[PDB]
Amino acid sequence: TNQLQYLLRVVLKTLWKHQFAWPFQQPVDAVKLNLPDYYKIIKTPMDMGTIKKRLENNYYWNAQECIQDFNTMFTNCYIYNKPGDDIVLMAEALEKLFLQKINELPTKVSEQLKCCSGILKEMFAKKHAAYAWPFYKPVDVEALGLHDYCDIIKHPMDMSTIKSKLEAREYRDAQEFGADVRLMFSNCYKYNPPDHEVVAMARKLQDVFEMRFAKMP
Amino acid sequence: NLSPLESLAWQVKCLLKYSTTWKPLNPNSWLYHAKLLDPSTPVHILREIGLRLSHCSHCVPKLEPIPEWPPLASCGVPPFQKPLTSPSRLSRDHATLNGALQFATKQLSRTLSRATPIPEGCCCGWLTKTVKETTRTTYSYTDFQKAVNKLLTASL
Amino acid sequence: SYNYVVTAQKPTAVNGCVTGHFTSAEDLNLLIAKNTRLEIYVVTAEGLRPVKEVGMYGKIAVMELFRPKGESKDLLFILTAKYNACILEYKQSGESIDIITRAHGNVQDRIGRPSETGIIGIIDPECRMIGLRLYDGLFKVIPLDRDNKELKAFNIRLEELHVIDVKFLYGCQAPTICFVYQDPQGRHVKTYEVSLREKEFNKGPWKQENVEAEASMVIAVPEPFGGAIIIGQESITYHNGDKYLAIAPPIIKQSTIVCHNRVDPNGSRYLLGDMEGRLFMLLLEKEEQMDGTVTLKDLRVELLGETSIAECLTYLDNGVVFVGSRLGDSQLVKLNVDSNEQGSYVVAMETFTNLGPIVDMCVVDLERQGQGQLVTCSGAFKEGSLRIIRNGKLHIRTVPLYESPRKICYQEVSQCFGVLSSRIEVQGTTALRPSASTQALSSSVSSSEEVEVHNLLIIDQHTFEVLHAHQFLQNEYALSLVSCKLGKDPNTYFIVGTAMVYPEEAEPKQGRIVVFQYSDGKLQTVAEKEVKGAVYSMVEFNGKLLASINSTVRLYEWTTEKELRTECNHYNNIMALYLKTKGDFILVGDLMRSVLLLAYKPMEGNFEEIARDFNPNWMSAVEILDDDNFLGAENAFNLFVCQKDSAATTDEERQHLQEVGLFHLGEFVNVFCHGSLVMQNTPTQGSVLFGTVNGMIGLVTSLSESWYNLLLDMQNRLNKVIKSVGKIEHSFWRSFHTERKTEPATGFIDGDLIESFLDISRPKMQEVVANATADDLIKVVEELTRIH
Ligand SMILES: COC(=O)C[C@@H]1N=C(c2ccc(-c3ccc(C(=O)NCc4ccc(S(=O)(=O)Nc5ccc(C)c6c(C#N)c[nH]c56)cc4)cc3)cc2)c2c(sc(C)c2C)-n2c(C)nnc21
Ligand SMILES: [Zn+2]
Repeated sequence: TNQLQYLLRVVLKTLWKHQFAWPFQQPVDAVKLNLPDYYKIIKTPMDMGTIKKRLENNYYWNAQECIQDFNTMFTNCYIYNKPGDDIVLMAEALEKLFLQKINELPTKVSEQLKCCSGILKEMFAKKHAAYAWPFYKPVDVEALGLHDYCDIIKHPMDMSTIKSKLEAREYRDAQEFGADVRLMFSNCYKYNPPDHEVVAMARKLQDVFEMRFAKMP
Repeated sequence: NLSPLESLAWQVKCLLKYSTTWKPLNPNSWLYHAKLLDPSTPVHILREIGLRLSHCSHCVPKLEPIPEWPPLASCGVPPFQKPLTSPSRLSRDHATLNGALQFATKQLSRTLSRATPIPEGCCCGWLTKTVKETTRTTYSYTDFQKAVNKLLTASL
Repeated sequence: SYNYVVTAQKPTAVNGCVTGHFTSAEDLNLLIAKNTRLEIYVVTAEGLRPVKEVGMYGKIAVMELFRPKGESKDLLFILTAKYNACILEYKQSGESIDIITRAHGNVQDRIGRPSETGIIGIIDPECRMIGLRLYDGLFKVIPLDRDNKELKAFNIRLEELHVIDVKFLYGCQAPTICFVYQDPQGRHVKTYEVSLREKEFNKGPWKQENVEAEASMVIAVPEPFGGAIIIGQESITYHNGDKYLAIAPPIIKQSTIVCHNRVDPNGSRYLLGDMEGRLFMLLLEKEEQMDGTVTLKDLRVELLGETSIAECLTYLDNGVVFVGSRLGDSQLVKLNVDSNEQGSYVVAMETFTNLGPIVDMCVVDLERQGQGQLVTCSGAFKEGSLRIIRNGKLHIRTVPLYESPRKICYQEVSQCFGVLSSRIEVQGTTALRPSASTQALSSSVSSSEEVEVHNLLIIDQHTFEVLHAHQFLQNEYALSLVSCKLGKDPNTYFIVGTAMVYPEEAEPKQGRIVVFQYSDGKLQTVAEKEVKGAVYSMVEFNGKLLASINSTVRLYEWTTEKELRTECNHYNNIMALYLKTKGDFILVGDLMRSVLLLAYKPMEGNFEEIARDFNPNWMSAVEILDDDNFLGAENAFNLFVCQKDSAATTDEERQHLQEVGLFHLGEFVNVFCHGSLVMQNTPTQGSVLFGTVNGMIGLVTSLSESWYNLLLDMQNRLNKVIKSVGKIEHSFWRSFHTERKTEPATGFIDGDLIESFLDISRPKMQEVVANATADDLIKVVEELTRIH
């Protein structure tokens, strides 16, 4: 109907790009996220991606079914967490923005290297700049205080270094590039504990990178 | 569409959360109750850092702490408790202060008395680089507050 | 740094008085204690003849009289806000008078939280113990025996923490104490026996019982009536065992009651002070039975008239009553036997000069002869006035305004003061009494429960007649005022800052900056600029208008189109209240972040935050002594000098403003202003005059290193000779003291102490100077005293 179209093309598009959108763009992978009691406290997990899929394939029958889905997404975050948590602030900001917008609701190696250059250029876009920014440049061992990072990681890597290497044609074949990117992510995994939010961002960006690189010619 | 200053404050807060040397002011301090620092918008972390209300112990090891609650002489309200003295006597006591401190004390006493307690290396270099790269290589706390001061002056 | 602080006009507010046979068993004495002063009087049919005034090193907050057995005359108990306590005796020997200290000591506990309702002191009628209440949940007792000359105390736990008031009771086999305590269930009276043997409480004579929610005073009736009366906001009750009596006269329901005293030693008649000035009398009507016993049967309250707002009352003789004041004039009144032409039974006899509470002051020279004159707003509510002070001892004119003054500024081009003020009206609003705001030659209004309304007054310098009064918008509060010439415009304007108020808002979200001009004997608007906040102060800055709106410090420029335009801003403060200027620099004082220092850069157009002071203080007024020395005062009754550090190794050490001096003034400072009170055309340099809430007007100057070293040694030598009354060590009196930290005084010479050297006898002077001569030092003292 008209309201479903409005939600799909205005509200959904607006909330899909907001700088606080990325954490809610996928199901809550409790096992990876180390959430023991989460799956006992909420009986109806929900996420923006589920909403987009339902809207795109007309899973709904009534428009309010998607509104209650958004409200449930806010409600689960509110219930599980406590005031003062960053996710709580993100949920509050999203809720107020939705309320602002809802009021308007109407009544062949060369081919592989080319592909890898395209992928790396994609990873630099503003489309993912919300949560891919930690890796844009080499991790400074002095400007962030990580004394041991020099020792625990033996091969620092970052997207700028990979871009420079590609511009210099240092990669004889795409397999080296893939190994370098996977090393870049694995270093972050190995250094930090799983709780640190950086990992969440690394998992997101690596999911995107794999989705793109699996299509290498 | 989050504003640039809000986005920068958000990054500052998130990164600072994991620093074991960061010692933010107690969330129950009176400032958070008298509405002198807005708790909703993330920008207040910069305003704190501007005033040295929140500081890094590695750079500033001996900062005098900010009192949790004002002495009752300047607000007339004891911690999270309705005053014993009747309103009229309070009003007669506030008439002795000057014209400005009188208004400030009246405001504080009208606000705090309805408060409710809320149940509860060094990263400075990179923060200062992010701030300056937003407004425009070894730094310390001083060059962080000095940069946040200019950012606030030219942004708010 | 170095400085020199001296007292010019001794304080004149009254915060405690008592009557009894102090100086002799034959005489009757009225004892008035004012801050760090103790005044003694003798009552006579003519009036009061002062016999002795003695200053003490400590803010006297608890004063009482008692006559222990074996003494031919009373003794005086003094407890200061610094917890120095002593017991005094008035000893006379021919024409010489001395105050001899019987016992002295300190009763400050190591830990605790002082109570909200303030220190309380009370004495047993039989003189077996001295009661005190210095902390929540603890009662501090002091056994009264000749042996306890060092005042060794012992505590006793209190069941309930929130004690409103406590008193002793007359006529009990052992000391008994009654008080009012609050808890979630309400407010209750209660009783105990204070056993001096077990050092513990025991259940008292009668039971706890509920009282009116605002019950806030306790009176202990003497024999035979017994019991105590609980004075409330809307009713009065009398409790004694099974006896119980109450009265709720509508007459007192209009206003609260603040003080009381006993008239007849038999307890039949009491006086109750009122916040509106009324002076009620409370009658106890007795009843007797066949058993020969006496009991109470009814209570009556009647209105006698009007007097100054009272902080304490007392009865002397033949209906002569003394009314002390913290907000007005201290009056002696006669209580006649019949109503005097208006229903008032009250007539004044003599009036005393009281200056505080000063809320502003500016130094001018109306004679235009180079002679100083201070004009000071004073008083509150129906006792507001302006006290014009000029050097002779001082001559103190008066001008009643019958409304609250807030600010003043001198405007020479038309020779008239501009004064803000505020009266009180009761919700449509109605006036309570005539006042300058409606008694002026001409009036106009702005048109662009008790509720305040604020007026701006123009007062002529020659006659102090209220030339004109301007009323500000509804609910709007005027906060700051200044007179200056802006930019190139040859006119002279009044500028007033205002802040709107509403019940829901916690931080004011609207305000105005208004520009007025005075010519042709009339007052009219010229320019107004709306701003998003209150305006705590404004200053003339090299032709530009410098203001602070909430936390921001702002700078305005005066166009040729008669409007204010923004130049540059600032945002690094919690709440900026005070401002001062000298050349380019700006000294912003914040609510809690002490003093911030700026420097305006002409060739760039912005403020450079060159320094700060990080120690947390609660500032009240701030001023500049020179390019690099800053003075500031805080409600803790201290002064501290902030100095931009000269030697620094790092960038960080150039941000700290060091607190190079600390001094415990003993007064709440309220405003600073440059000026002096002697003719000019010497050790000290510069001058600054500051008001106080207790009326004490003081002077601050700078000293050169050599003079500071000399006067420091002179000060140390005096304390080994001057027999301070109460044996309170000088350094403890003048030590910086707050809730957080304590520090010995440094950098400030105690003016009042040095001048006292002029009084000691010649042998004492010789002993003082030993290891030079007195005259070579008497000259030094003389040069110093000439500054006031
Ligand atoms: C402390 O220095 C270190 O560690 C080493 C170093 N540090 C950084 C670094 C550190 C932290 C951050 C950062 C960035 C963003 C955020 C953030 O936005 N935080 C909100 C949040 C909270 C929870 C989740 S969630 O996904 O976990 N939770 C969750 C998800 C979904 C749902 C629905 C729910 C739900 C419900 N209903 C309840 N919870 C949920 C998701 C998001 C937090 C931290 C950024 C960078 C760093 C670099 S390079 C560099 C320049 C820097 C600054 N660097 C690399 C690379 N490697 N190491 C490091
Ligand atoms: Zn640091």
